[PDB]
Amino acid sequence: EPRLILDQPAQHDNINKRYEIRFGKIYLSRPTMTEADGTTHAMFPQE
Amino acid sequence: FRILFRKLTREIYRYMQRCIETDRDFNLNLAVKSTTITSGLKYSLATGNWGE
Amino acid sequence: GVKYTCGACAHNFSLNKSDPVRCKECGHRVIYKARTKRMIQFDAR
Amino acid sequence: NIDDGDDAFYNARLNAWVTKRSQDEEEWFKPHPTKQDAILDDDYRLPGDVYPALFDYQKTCVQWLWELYLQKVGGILGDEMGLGKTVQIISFIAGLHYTKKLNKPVIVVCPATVLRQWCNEFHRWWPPLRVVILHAIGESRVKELIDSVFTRGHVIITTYVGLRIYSKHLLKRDWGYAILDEGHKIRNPNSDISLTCKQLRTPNRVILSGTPIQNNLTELWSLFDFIFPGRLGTLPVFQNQFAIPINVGNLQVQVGYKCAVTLKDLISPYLLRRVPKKSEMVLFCKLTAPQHALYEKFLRSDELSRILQGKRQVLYGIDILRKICNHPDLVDVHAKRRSKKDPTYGSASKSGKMQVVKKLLELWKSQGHKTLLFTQTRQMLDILESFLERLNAKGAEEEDFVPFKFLRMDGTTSIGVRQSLVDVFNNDPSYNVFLLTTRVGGLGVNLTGANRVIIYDPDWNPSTDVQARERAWRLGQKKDVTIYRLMIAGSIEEKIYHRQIFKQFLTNKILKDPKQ
RNA sequence: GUUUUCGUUGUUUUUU
Ligand SMILES: [Mg+2]
Ligand SMILES: [Zn+2]
Repeated sequence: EPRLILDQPAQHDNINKRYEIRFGKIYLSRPTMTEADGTTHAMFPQE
Repeated sequence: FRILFRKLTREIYRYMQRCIETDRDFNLNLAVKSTTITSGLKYSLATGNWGE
Repeated sequence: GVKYTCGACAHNFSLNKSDPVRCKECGHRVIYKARTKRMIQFDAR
Repeated sequence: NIDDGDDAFYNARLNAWVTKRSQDEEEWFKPHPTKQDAILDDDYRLPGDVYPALFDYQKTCVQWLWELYLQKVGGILGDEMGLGKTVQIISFIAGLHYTKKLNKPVIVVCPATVLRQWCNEFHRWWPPLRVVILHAIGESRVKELIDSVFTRGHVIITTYVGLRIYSKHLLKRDWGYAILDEGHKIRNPNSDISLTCKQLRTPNRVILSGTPIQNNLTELWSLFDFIFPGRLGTLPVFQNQFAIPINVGNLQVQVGYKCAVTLKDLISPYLLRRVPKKSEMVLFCKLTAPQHALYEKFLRSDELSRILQGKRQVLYGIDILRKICNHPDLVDVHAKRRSKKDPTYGSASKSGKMQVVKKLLELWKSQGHKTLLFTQTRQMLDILESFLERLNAKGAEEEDFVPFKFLRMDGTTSIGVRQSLVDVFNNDPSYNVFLLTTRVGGLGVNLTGANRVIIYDPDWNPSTDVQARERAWRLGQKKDVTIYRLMIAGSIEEKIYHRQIFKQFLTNKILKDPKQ
């Protein structure tokens, strides 16, 4: 469902203030485990 | 993922209504509760129940 | 006394209760308590 | 221990003052030995002892006090810091005691840091006034103290923690003139403040504090309640009248303008108002990459939403996001376990502010500028103390340098130390820098030695920073004073700083121009 | 100091 629409039908004279958000492409990242002290490292299954 | 994402697309609506009336300079990085698709999978794979 | 050894970098060392789990040179948080040099006796049967 | 708990102490001072003045009734009622008394009207003639010793502001303020006394009730006497408030009040009290118009004991409430001070001006300006502090001296013992504390006793002193130690036999009997030297420990209603304070039985009610309004007009209403019985209205009335309109605000201004000037005219004759250079440089540093990582990690977590929905308070989620801005190493679970026994807990350049700390402080270290380092937490003091000890080590190992010589003061130390350290900074060419943690420090400590000031973390109260700057910007400071604000851009520091600016506007359009 | 202090829900797999 790639369509997300909002509106403010009233005034702004009369108007459809149309907040409209369109979806797009996804992103895939390589495993990285991001330690809790900012010492981010790429994660290995053994670890 | 269908289930969890169908409860993902909607929390954008249920936050861009409380701010649309203020029409603030919404960050848009705070209405996206990203742990939406973490916990359903965690519970399904950990407890064993495929749902919520 | 209580000696410690790193993951695979072979760093040998010793933490105390003042520092977090972190191999001091390699920066490896998978550390291992170094084995005791103490003798263990067996029955060979 | 100057006091009049035992009548012997009273008698000695009384005799000494009688002999001093000498060269039917209570002798002091006679005029000055060499001049006359100042008769303002029939019921008020100030003794010649103190009347010419006052000056313009002081004289007209005692005049204001007498005007309120005649008009009955009282007012919140608050002006610029220490503008002869004590002198004015005691001179006025001596004025009423002089004309025999004091027919009932006077009560004065003061902090525990000025208890002996408040008894001192009584002793020195007006020895005829007897005085009794609310302590072991001035459970039966306090009852024999009560014996003849109303007839013999003239003025009773109380610490504003000590009333609820002996309130059983204080709030019962009637009272005359009432003084409270505390305008920031009353604030808004609904507290132990109202429980032990506003139950006093006397129209005469005066508060001595130049900073009554720092948070909101609810504090204004609660402070007006103590002096006057409600010339404005009830708390619901006070709110529904002008609370929202002032905040939101044309459509607000003009109606709001009149509704506010009405309040200004209603409360203006119930509280007096009187008021080198300074440089305010604010640096906007950025969050470091390890800081941004820990910022996003905490940013997207269950605990924040859990706080938002209501099971917890936002006060514990903005204290931890300020915990990371000071430096990354403060959001650790082992904080106490490595604070002072792990020399890597502090570190440098990870906070995003060490560099603008190292550079800025070393630009004065060789320049010899006594500067003020300011925090709010004693936990960050550990980090800035490890950092400065490492700086000391580096400087001492090499040459052509000088020890940094810091010190830390807080609630952990004792009330006895105070002035000593407060002094060792002014009167020593060494001891260049010292952290202060501007909550404990700012009660009036004299640190005119400082010329530079560093603000590290923004606070919540917009007022706590003015005393901080006043720790080096005292009245008539010897040399120019500068302020360097630390501010992490794109963080909660932005929101707080804008909030503090809005708060400054609040007290800068209510009292300056309601059209803003 | 004789004496002396652990538990459950749910889930899976099991055992002639
Ligand atoms: Mg069987
Ligand atoms: Zn290692």
